[PDB]
Amino acid sequence: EMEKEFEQIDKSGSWAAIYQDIRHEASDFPCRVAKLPKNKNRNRYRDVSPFDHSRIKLHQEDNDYINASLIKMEEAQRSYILTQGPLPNTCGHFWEMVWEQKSRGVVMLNRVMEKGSLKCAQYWPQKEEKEMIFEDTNLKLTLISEDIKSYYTVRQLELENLTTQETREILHFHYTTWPDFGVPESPASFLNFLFKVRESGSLSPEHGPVVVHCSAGIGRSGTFCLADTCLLLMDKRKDPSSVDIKKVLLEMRKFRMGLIQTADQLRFSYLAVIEGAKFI
Repeated sequence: EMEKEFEQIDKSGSWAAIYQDIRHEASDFPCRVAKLPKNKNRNRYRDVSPFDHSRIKLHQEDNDYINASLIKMEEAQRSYILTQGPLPNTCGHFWEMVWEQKSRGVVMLNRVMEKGSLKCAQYWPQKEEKEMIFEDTNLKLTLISEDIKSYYTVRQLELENLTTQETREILHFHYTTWPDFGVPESPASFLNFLFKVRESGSLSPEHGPVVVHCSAGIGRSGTFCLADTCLLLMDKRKDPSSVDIKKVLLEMRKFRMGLIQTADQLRFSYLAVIEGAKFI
């Protein structure tokens, strides 16, 4: 298994080296649209910019820009949209994207406040009776139910396109225990959370791609997708030992920057895949 590789990297303390190597080999593509003056206020400071070739376009004539990328994993037959935590002025854009992309699930891998600082806008309603209206994109969002568990919360939301009165159910999967510094000691809670997302149907082909976000510039989202894709490929290939997390990561990195932002995150991703594969 990659477990053999894992222990060998651990032994030589070569996480930094391996991570730097991946960093160096990773794709570099233009983000010209992201860099336009008119979009300055649509980008979260210290977050990555989306590549032009894989950016998600809002269906609007005047400004189609959102900081979001489509990661399309051909062999695994999974797609994910990775995006930044919504800003005060982009929550309407965010939910417009969810509507337009026919997503069923949103996966949030950070708390609204971390390290005493705000990491994203409060972009969903916190009480059933106090819905949100995003006037710029003409959408209404209602909290339908909320189940708080020790390591994550799941919410049912209702998203209404106010133009057509069509309504959809969106599931919000909120992982609430990622530590302020470093990575989780054990991948167990993170894997359980991934399994809860899968069990919901939010990652499945009958729906648009899941929308995943965390904090600015510090990964997490990439770990979630990388883990999910590696595990799927192990189940599908004739030779599961052939699945190389480093190769899967480099393929995903063709679609967005800043998946895996530290050696520790790389290590944690291997740990989640090893433990998850044992479970599956």
